[PDB]
Amino acid sequence: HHHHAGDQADRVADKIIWINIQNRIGQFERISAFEGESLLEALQRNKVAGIVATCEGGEDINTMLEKPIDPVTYGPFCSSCQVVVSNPWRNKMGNLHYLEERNLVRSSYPTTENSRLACCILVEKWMNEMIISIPQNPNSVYEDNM
Amino acid sequence: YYNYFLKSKLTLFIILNNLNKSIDSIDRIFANANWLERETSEMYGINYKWKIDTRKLLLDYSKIENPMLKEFQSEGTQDAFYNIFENQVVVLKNETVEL
Amino acid sequence: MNRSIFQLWKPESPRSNVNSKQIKTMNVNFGPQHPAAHGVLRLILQLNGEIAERFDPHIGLLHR
Amino acid sequence: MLTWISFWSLIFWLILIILVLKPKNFISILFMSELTWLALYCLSLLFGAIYCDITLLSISFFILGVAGLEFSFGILIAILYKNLNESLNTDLNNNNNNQNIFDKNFKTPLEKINWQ
Amino acid sequence: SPAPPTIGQVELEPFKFNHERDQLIYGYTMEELYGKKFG
Amino acid sequence: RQVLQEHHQECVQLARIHAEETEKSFREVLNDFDRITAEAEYDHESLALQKMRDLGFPMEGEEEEYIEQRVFMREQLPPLESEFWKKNYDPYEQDLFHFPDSFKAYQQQYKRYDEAKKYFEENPNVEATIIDREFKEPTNKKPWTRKY
Amino acid sequence: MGDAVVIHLIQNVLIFGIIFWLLTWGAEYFYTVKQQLTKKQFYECGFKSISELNIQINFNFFMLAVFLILYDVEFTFLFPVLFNFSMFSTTELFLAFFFIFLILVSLLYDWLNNVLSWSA
Amino acid sequence: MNHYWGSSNTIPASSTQNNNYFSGGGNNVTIRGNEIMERLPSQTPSQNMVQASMKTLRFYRKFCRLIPFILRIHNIGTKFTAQQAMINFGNYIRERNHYRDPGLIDHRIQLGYELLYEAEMHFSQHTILMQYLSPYNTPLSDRGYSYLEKVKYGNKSKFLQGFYKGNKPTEF
Amino acid sequence: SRVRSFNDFKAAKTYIDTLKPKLACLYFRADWNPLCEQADKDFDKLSDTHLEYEFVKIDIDKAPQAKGYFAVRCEPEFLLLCLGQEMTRQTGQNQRNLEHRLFKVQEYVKGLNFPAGMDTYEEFHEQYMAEHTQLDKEINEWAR
Amino acid sequence: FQDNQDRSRVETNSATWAHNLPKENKFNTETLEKQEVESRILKVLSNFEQVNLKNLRWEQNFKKLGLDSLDQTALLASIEHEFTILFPDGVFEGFENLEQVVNYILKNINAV
Amino acid sequence: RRRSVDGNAIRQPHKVGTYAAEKQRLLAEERAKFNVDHLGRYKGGLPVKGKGSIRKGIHGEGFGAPSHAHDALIHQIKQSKDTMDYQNITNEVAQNFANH
Amino acid sequence: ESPKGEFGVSMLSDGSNKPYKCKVRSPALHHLQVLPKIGKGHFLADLVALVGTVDIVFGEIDR
Ligand code: FES
Repeated sequence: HHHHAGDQADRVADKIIWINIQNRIGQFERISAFEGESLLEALQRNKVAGIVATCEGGEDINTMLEKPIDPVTYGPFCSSCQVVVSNPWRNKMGNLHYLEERNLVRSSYPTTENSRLACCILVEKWMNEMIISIPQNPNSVYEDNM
Repeated sequence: YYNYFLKSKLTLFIILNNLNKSIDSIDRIFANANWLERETSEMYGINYKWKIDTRKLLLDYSKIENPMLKEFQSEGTQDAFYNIFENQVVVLKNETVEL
Repeated sequence: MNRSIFQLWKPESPRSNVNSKQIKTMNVNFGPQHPAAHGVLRLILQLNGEIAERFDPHIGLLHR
Repeated sequence: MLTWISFWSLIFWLILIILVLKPKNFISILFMSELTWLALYCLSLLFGAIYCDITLLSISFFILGVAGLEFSFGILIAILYKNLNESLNTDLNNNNNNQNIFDKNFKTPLEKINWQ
Repeated sequence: SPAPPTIGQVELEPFKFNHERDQLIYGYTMEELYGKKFG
Repeated sequence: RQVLQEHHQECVQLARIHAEETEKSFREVLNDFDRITAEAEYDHESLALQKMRDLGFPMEGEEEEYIEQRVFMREQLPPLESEFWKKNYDPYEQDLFHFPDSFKAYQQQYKRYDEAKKYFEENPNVEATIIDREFKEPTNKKPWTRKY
Repeated sequence: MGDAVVIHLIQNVLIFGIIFWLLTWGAEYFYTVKQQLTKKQFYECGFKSISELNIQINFNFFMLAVFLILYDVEFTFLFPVLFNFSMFSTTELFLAFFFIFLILVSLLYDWLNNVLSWSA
Repeated sequence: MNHYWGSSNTIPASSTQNNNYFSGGGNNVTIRGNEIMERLPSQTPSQNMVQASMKTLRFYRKFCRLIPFILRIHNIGTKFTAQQAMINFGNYIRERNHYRDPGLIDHRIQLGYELLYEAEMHFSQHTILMQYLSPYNTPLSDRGYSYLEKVKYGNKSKFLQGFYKGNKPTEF
Repeated sequence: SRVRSFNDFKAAKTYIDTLKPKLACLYFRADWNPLCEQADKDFDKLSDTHLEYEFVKIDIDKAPQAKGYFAVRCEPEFLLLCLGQEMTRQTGQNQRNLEHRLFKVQEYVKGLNFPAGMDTYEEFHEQYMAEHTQLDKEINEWAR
Repeated sequence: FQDNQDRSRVETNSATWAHNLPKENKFNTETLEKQEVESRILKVLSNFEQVNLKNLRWEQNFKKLGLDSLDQTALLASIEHEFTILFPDGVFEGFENLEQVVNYILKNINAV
Repeated sequence: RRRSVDGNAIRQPHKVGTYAAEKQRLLAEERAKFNVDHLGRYKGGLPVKGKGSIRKGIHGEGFGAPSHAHDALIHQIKQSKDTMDYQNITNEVAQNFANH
Repeated sequence: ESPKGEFGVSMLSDGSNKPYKCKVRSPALHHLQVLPKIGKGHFLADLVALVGTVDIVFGEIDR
């Protein structure tokens, strides 16, 4: 920030991160997110559809959002925050962790080569105008429809 | 139309002069007007705009004409015979016998 | 008797595969050469379980 | 050829094995279950003939009722498969690859993975 | 102007079912309103 | 100014709704609480039955014997001539004015509209196109030059 | 309930069917048929059928079939008791009455749920 | 939507599944619908020739998308290829390109859509539907061609060729 | 190796069947595609660098039966068959893609461990015939 | 040792009786090559005899090639039939050149 | 790039005589009918009895929850009760065709 | 009042020996237009019975 004395507050619009997403109805919808928020958090705030979000971000301690990822982290807890990122965004993201790959591999619905966990995705300034798609994630248990 | 409340008969006559012969459709108002307007369009070419159904009613399949018109002759133009070269019914020009 | 409305109605919801007609529609036709079709009607009737669902009467087969 | 008891036991065991051998279709499973129940009834009749026991022969009616209950439950379950959006061939409901299916192929229902 | 009395959309129907008949017939009886029906 | 007027109108409407709510008696409040409690335990079938009752559907087998008189025989209301006198009739879609240019390619090609408008303005009256019936050899002799 | 005599009778029935087939061949020997475009096509009151194998039904009698199977099982169970009713006892009468009451209760419950009618 | 072109009027791929255990879908753009077309609402009034042209192009594309199924179902693929049928239909449409009345264009489009649906429903005979899809000036590819006129009337002008044939019967 | 060209379907089939090549690269060409000359030059050039696969060149125009046997949907095509069994195909003309596919095919063929006696050459139609007998024949009998 | 570099498991099996050469990934996201796309487009263009395929510049206009909507939409429909893929209405109306059409076809993973 | 009041950056509008501009105005007007935000999100309004989370706006009534997604298919069905000018090729329709 | 209902003829004559126009309003056409509205919900046998009870003569409808 480095805000000085007497300076006026900054408009949140200057910190608005744009995500163009293909929703399960095949709809191009634009979501706005704040820096540092998880993709799952942004989707929940914007009420995006298609993401079951069974684990609601998984564990709260030593989460995958922390940088660097701790070796004692438990990784994702469900397979519902599946989002396919664009080629530039996925290239900038990098390679999925070992636990991320292990969890994404054991998914009932088919996955894509650019599939990443929304709860494991962190908002970076590089992700402005980021393109994502949200194929319909699976439903697991009897309480998933509750 | 017939009004049972007044027990009378009314006849609305609409004059059409546009070359397109397009008029509004009362099918969405009166239920019987669907088939009636379909037959009217199929026979005279009165285009019922915003009609419930524009499907053909009585005209022969694969035939595009308005026989109920002052221009159309009695015999028409197309007559169907049996094409042995096709082993089925084909359609050719109508060569009719005249009185 | 008891209420059986649900056992008689089946509406279709937007993009709801369950609410759609989840069966191959038997698009049988009461064509011209049928004993009960009166000879000059082709009543294309979408029938579901021997119960007519939709009607499209091809008429004009005897238009003279 | 083989003695009747040995033939019946071997047939029961082979039918139990073949119940898993064929592909995973619910209707085929129900038919195999009916065949197995009939084979069990036949085995019970043969045993009652061998030992001359009234209780052994009494099983056929109970076996028939149990088989009918199972068949009705299976028919009801198969009828429910239509609304569950699950194919009768259960192998098409799993994304795990298998060499038994000649034409299995599943892809994500999207147009372009990388947009520009 | 005074508020108009409520007019039901279920009302103004050519026929009344059991529920509509109960709704309209509140405060009275079937024989009290339409008379006794004989067989 | 339009935003302020809309806010004022929304405030007026909210005040009307609240006054409709705030002027309830003890019996009305108890009935509302009981309705909330019943809605907490009313199944989806119960909600569907409530909607059908609001729609005048039959509530018993005897009434269902002539159910078609209510659900089916009820003809739909005719549409409005204002709806008939419309401006555009294209399918509804999201305005891809600020969306990414890759997604902007999926919108309706308005450039074709302007080009066709220019073409039609330039071509108000056009002579009939005559497709010649003159006999000619086939362009693809394969139907007559195929050996196998 | 059948024997080798019945087997030989089935064989003789097959022989009679073969004789009928010979008669059919002899009758067909006096006819000549010319192949037509729709000669071997489906007869659908004068038009080409819009389906070949996709002929599926709604199957609205599934509950009826299941109840029929259950009732057949119950009737088969009741049959042995009535087959030798001459030696009926108090316990036998009680069991028969219980079975009859159970069948009646099942039928009433099936009717009580309106499950005996076709559904959309 | 509740229309013959609606998305929900698609035959399920499986007896219990629409498309697959992971997603739904069906084919109705290039094939027939699940149920019959109960109603065919009239086209919305287009006040602009641009809108009329857009509607005409949409109708042409829709007809082209079903040309394969139309040819395959009628066993008339031997008469001309799918591309050949498309070219013949394009020539036929170009024959009526002189139209300038939006109402007439809408009526013609509605009639053509109805005729195509009738063809899609196989209500019309194949030998009659071949009239629209036949080549304009070339022999049918399902039968041999004779160049007797091209050889005898070699380089002969149209007037001379017509004079040599005769416009009426020569006996009466 | 070198590209061996055959304009007779029977001659090409006999030549292919006699050699029993472990890896066969069939360059099927037709005059319809204007880019066939570049494909022919690429096939001739790449025939030398990779002797592991026998390069057989057939012109579909002069050998109509070749298109039916090879199920060539379009031309020019490069069909890579392993021991007579279809392994891969290249539908367009691309030297880099063809070379990468050839290298991948060679690596995959080397990596396999065929059981003794079951590593014999088979005709290209054997797989289609077996598939028809296993799946198509039963469906056809059940239907018509 | 739990080697994080080994993400392989039983669910990762990608062997099929259909493809002789094993597929790269379990997801069959195989896009068509530009060469195959060009060959199919060349065949489709050869279907309409009014254009010369030998000197085809893929970025040129369909009208310059000699195609109106009667030909351009017909060519697009033929390409769709060959590729068994349906272009969204915006894509069909906005396709300007053969190069753009080829790019759009290559981008689709559902193409076959 | 500099951004306007909204979160999207400033972009030059279409021409004055543009059919694109006319279509944008018509789309905004139709969005006002179903209570759709400028980004296409069902916004808030006055709560409506028996409509769940759906509220009532000023120029219309919404078809979904506050800040929801306005489905194009729902709007098309609601506006045109049964009118199908053409089998419009939408992304969902293309996806269904691809699934088939 | 024909047995099937009101059968009407609307004749407009321009003074010549032949009427300028002659439309026929057959009640059979009206009965045919309402059968689908009456046929909804009925089985196949009920549909056949209703077709019999609709009193529709195909010649009157076809004209
Ligand atoms: S919340 Fe479970 S996958 Fe992210």
